[PDB]
Amino acid sequence: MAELPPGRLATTEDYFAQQAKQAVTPDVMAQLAYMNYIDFISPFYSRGCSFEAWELKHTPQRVIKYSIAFYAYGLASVALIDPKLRALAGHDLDIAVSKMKCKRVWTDWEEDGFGTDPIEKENIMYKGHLNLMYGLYQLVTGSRRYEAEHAHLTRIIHDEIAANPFAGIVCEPDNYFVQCNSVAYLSLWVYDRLHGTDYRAATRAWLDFIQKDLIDPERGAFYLSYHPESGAVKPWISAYTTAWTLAMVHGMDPAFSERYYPRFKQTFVEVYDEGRKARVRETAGTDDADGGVGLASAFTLLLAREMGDQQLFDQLLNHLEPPAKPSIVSASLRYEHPGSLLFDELLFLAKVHAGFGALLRMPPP
Amino acid sequence: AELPPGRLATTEDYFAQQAKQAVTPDVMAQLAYMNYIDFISPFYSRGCSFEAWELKHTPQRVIKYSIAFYAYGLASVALIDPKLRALAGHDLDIAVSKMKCKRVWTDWEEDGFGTDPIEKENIMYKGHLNLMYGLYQLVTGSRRYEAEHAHLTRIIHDEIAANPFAGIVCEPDNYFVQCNSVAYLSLWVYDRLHGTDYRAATRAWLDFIQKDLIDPERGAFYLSYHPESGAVKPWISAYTTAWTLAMVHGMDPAFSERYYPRFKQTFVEVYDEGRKARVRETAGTDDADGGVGLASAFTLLLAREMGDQQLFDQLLNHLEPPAKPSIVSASLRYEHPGSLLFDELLFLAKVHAGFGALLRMPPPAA
Amino acid sequence: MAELPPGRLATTEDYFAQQAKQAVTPDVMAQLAYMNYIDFISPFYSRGCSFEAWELKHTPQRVIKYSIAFYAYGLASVALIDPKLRALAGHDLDIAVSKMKCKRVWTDWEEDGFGTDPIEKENIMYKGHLNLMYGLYQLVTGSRRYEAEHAHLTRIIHDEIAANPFAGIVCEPDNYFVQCNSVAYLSLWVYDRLHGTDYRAATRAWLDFIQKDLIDPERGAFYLSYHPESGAVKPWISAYTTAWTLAMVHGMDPAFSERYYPRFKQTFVEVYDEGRKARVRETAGTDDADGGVGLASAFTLLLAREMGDQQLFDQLLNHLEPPAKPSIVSASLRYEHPGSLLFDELLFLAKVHAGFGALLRMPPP
Amino acid sequence: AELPPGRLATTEDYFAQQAKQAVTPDVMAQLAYMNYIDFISPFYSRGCSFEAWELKHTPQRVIKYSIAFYAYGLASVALIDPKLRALAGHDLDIAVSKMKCKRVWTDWEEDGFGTDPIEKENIMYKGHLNLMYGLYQLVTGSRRYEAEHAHLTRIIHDEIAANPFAGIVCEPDNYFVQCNSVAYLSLWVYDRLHGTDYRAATRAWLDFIQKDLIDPERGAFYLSYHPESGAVKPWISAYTTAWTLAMVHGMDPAFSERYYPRFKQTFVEVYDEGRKARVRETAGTDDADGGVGLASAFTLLLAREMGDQQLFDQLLNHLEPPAKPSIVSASLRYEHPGSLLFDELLFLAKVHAGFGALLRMPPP
Amino acid sequence: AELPPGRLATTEDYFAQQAKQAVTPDVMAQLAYMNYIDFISPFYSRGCSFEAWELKHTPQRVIKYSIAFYAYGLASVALIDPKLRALAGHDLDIAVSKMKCKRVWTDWEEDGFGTDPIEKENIMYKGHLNLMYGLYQLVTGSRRYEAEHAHLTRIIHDEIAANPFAGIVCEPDNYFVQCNSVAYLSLWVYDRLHGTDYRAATRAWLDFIQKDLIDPERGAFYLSYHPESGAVKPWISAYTTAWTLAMVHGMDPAFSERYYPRFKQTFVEVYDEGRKARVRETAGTDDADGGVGLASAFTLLLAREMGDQQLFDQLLNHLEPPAKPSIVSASLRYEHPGSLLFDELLFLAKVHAGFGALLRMPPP
Repeated sequence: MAELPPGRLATTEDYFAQQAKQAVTPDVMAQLAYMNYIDFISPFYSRGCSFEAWELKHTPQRVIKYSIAFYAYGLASVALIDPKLRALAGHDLDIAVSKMKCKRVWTDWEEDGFGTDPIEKENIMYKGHLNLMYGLYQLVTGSRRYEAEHAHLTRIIHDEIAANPFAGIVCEPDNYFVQCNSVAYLSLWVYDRLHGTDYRAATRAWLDFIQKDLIDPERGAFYLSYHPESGAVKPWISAYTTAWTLAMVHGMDPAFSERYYPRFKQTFVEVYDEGRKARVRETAGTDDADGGVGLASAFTLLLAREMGDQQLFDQLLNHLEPPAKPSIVSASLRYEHPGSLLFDELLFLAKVHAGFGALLRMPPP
Repeated sequence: AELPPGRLATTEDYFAQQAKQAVTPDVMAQLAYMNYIDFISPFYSRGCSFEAWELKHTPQRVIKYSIAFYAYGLASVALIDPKLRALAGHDLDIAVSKMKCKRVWTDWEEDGFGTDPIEKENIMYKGHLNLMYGLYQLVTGSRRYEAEHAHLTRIIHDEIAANPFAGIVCEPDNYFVQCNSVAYLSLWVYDRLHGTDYRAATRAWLDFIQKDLIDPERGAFYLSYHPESGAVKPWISAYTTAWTLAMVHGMDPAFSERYYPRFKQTFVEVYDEGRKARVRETAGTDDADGGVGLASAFTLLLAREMGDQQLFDQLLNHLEPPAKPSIVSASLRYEHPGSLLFDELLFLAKVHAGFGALLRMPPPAA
Repeated sequence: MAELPPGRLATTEDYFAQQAKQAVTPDVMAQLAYMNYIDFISPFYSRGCSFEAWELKHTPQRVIKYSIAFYAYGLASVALIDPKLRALAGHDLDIAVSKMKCKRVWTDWEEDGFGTDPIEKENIMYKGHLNLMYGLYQLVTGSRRYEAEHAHLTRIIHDEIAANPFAGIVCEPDNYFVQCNSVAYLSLWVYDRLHGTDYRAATRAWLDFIQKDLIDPERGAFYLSYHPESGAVKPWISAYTTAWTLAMVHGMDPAFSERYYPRFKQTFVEVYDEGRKARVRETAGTDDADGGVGLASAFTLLLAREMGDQQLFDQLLNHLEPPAKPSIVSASLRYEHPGSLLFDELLFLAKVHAGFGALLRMPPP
Repeated sequence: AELPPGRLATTEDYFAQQAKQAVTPDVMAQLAYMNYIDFISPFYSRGCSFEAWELKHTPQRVIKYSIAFYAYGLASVALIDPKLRALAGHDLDIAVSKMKCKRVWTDWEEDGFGTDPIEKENIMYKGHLNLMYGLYQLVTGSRRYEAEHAHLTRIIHDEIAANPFAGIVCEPDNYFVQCNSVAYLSLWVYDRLHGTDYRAATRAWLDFIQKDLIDPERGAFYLSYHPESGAVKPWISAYTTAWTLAMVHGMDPAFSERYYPRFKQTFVEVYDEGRKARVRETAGTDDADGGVGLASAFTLLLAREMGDQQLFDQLLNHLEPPAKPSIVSASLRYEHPGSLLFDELLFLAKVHAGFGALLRMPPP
Repeated sequence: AELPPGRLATTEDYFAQQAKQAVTPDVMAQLAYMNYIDFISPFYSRGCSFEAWELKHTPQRVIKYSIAFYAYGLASVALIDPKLRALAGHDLDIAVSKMKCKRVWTDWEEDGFGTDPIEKENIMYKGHLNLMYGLYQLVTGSRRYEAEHAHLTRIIHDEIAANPFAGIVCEPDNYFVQCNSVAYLSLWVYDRLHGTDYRAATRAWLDFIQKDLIDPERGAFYLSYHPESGAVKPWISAYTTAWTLAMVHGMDPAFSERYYPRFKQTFVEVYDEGRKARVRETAGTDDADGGVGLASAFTLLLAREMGDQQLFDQLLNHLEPPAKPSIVSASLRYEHPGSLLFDELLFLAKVHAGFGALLRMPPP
């Protein structure tokens, strides 16, 4: 739409036209100012192991790795939208990779008793994001700064997939999550684009595996998790799990996500306020929106963008953004009432997202 | 059945779960609380993370009992719905892993009783762990913990055999009948899995606890026994008795059937025109749920174990409505839990198939 | 007594008749339930170095040793009142002795810089109580569990008395308190009753010494303290000091305490409310009750019991107990407004106290 | 000549201090705050005691800037009143001592950048320290710190000469023109004391910062430069520009005179019938004093440096009255400081004799 | 003599204590506060326990001054009532023991000045300790601390003799006349006990402090002197002057008699129809008791030392009533202490026999 809805900073048409116009909207620029502007307390102020920005937002330790990654994913799309901001996006992605390696980000791995080395085995929730971030950094910048580490981590991931009886890698020992795997497989596509390798060949077996006990094909929704030791699949379907997984799979096998997307919307998406708004139920057998981790609507905003669904994108942003009370003060964006974890991260990402397939094809600098 | 005010499901519905091979929607919503949300759900991972217990303000000393009572409920879920048996098995694997984390047993070292929580005494911890090793193996058929199970069972057997009294202490010189009842039940479960006769020690135990440790006329156990002095604390305890009679009912049904009616006459107050009941913790008071505040919750478990639907209904009418349950996004929460171990013990009482039925759990499907 | 005064749990007559009836009053039983009943948080739950019960009452670290001792003194009288509770009293005294040895109880000695070993020398405020507790444990139980430690500590006390130029032992270096010595000398009488020794022979020289510069004979009151290095006697008389000292001396030399008791009462005791109540001034030259450490009235309740003064006992308990708002919930005693440190301890002790002389003569089990 | 509402002294009185060879009574009361009360005054002792900064709630990262800006004010006090020169010398000795305390530079180690705060990078710290070594020696004539001054000056010179860009980074890969301006000014002060030519590197620096780091039309520097990417953050910064133009004016007056009018057009909002002014931090906003909230305070310093009495008066009318100054027992306090570094930067702006005049400070 | 409103005892009653050989009931109640309650009274034990100071919220840096001022009062109690001399002796033994506890001197190490608080400098601590060693021995006749007294006296003598200025610094490069006055008085007390001539250094000190460190017309000392710069802080200080004149009166009575009237004209404000007085801390203010807030309390001590009953009465009428004294169970408490060291300095002023009379204390 071309009318600016109440409480919105920019029209859905304006977000979707950023790449064609080769310019980010003023509110996306103001988000980049929040990310970059103020000495010491802006999240992308320095490469150092300083986390003041996350302390001030009250980001739980366990969520910092996801905040960095989702910022990195948005920055990669900024590089594609405006050539003039590509160097800034490159710089922020360098900081994102540096910070991602700080102990504060991965310390949960050691503290839970799972090991002293966060990449050695398992922990795909951390090293999948890191591996995708190594790739996106190199696609944006053309820099080999992290290539040695990228080559190493890609091979650890490939070897661990090849050694497992199920297709993919666990997070915690004996905890398999389709959304964390989707990140790891996408990281192999990005490595292959940079290097001419075939690590992505493992994707087919993965897409076959997740379509057995891990999906409800009729509802177009993934079960919460799989636990190889017992073979248990948790018997609840998850909207945020499905929205995130379908978004990233759309970059590797578009037809897979196109098949399930309509069913996903029928299963979880509630349209309300005379068609102006939408909100997403987290699981089946409830009328409640945004239960569980409270991210169903925010990840569905990303999925709508990935699938080019302007009507659902507009409805979700009308639900999410106005109540959060955005303001631009000194050309910098802030939300008075962020409604969820990872709020400014996922709204930023959804506003700029060029598609995972378009990031794979990023032309060089 | 009529659904009483503030109740989620009828007593008829709870008692029919096993026959219908399905848990009630509120039991399913409790399993969602236990399993659903990343990082903060109690059964999210095997790791030594206790966020779920931090959020409920569980005292450190109570974490081991929370895990155990959840494990006991999960074992009945496995028996009720074969479709949830693999999930119950997975949760019990996590329960055993978490039970071994230092945060659970650290009180043993901090009180100055020793660095090894299994070596001797501390039956309050290792009794639960040993019963959980057994129930995990009954539900799953997995030998993951069998080496540790074989070891712990023999430490327990040896310590019983070496003591001049029948059983094992908690703290040095503190003997509790309820903590022993867990340890003896663990021997029955090991025997069912292995064809051994560790349970043969049970007769001598039942004889011992019926001397100075029970008031047979009131059907009630004294608080504790202290071998050094031979002192028995002169107060009878309802929560002690309800828990002990529930677990003994699985080993010697006649023992618990003998005392159950006297127990109810001694402690149970029926009120609100017969619709409700609440349990006095000791003699010589009108006050309900004194002491640790668990008399009513453990009596709800005993009522379920004894198949007493009328008392079960009365106790749940007392316990659940004021705690203000709600189901949000298919997950159960209580706004005002009335006691420690509240969601744990209401979960357990709602699903409990009987300790004898858990002993006889048929093996899993392939 | 016969009439139950307002806010009282039991008549004075009922407290004084406990031994004759061979039963504690229901409120004494409810105090024993507070002491024994609830898992982990009751003070006599376990032998371990756990002090939850004292944390919950906000007992200052320095006072924990006195709380344990005064509970132990009450438990010894319970053993004498009801043979059926003697085993329970024995068990609680075993716990009292175990806890008394925990570093949390004596840590003040090291932290003040006075030494790493709390029994080696001085510190009679700690080791006097411990030595009396060793003895009372053995009188109640017949157990030799602590006899090796009892034999050792008794000899350290005897040797330190014999080596000092003044009769007795200091607390802090150069701080002499008659009340702390009275505990040490009583411990020697208890050791002698158990062992047939004559350590108590040192008592006569002590009673001679304290009647010189340490007492005001006209007022029947002890000065606060004596300081051997300077020879200074603090020029203030102390009611709590005197009440405690006269109570324990009455068990060793009844005539000494009988001589001073009437003058003590004239000096410090204020009868009020038409003869129904009494409250005790802590020092001379004031109208104010219960100044200083605020224990004058509570220790005088103990002295009244020791001296068999039912009228003063009744008046003091009418002053102390009603405002503290006792209630019995689930057969366990609690005070909403304890008026002082060591409140439930000293009210328990005064209610059961059979006399220090009667504890010395406790028949075996 | 007329004292504006809520002001302690006229703009005329501040500008006349050096001619009259006396600080205004409120500047004297600021020096009393800095020196008077046992233990809690910021210049009480050389020791690594930071009570004064704890009481003002100074963030750890800002203590180094508070010390430096106090030191810069003390150097002008020395030039204004010969009778206070010995006191200014003493305070500058304490400023240098405290600047070396771990509490001041600990951020360098804790961020993971290294154990030695002088060795390389970190120009935000060692540029201020090097300028403070110089100003101490100019005021006092003392060689107390000369060995350290000679060493630090050579580290700075060598690091400039080794870099492919003109200057030195703060954090690794973070280049700030304002932090460099301090380092280069420190080389001019070392040269004045020693007859050396370290300042020769300034020309190449002024050429470099006029390429990608400035918008010449708006007279405004970009936030920062990042050598690894070559990225320049695409936002202009008023506090960055005001501080940089103030210090550059002492090295190349023409540079700052060229950009100053464009700077004012870009950022300065005159209000209240011409009586007041407040400074926007960046482009595309109406909001004053965004970001670190120091645009107006640094512009007060720039106005003083450029001899702009009208803008100085307007900014002080905006900054000082709402902060509610009072003098109690001849000591200045602000009830409502409007920013970090508030009493520091108002002190400095009130006394500032010009960076060029500090370079030419005659001996005692 | 009429008892003024809110007062515990008349000025006549305080001044008559020595003649009557009895402390007033309120001084006895202060001694009860100091000695009575187990564990929490300041003079309960020799141990390194500071509960009494925790309960009064005494800042760590002030504990050494609280102990010393209590000790100075206790020495006068010994002189007033022979019956309390042994109690005063006992309290002074505790004062010396506590003064040596790390909690009292830890600021020296934590500021980075050294691990040994007596070795050099730090006259603010070791001056008080040395005077306390002497007063303990005068009151008691005990040699308990003489070995340490002989040692510390020689460290002080040697450090004076090695310095180019007359006296010893506190913090490195911080010279305070009030802290020196304590050190020099300690040498007079050592000489009285031992027949030595350490006090011979006093004349050169009195000559030195009368140059740049005093305004002789106003009878007021400057805040501090800083040997490295030679700077004298340009503010005069009433509490600095009152304390220094009080202790100097014991060594050179004429010195303090010359400046006392000028001191009063400079700083003392008489108010409430002549019934009250309050002391301005510095020049160029109407505000009373600025800075550390002790001008009026130290002037109460100076009035007592100089035998000025009219000023003593006026100051105590200002200080004591608003602090709301009460005596509960024969022990003194103040609901609203108006300053640091409140009960300490009011106790000392009420008993103070004069520093000269303490020097001449006859043996037991």
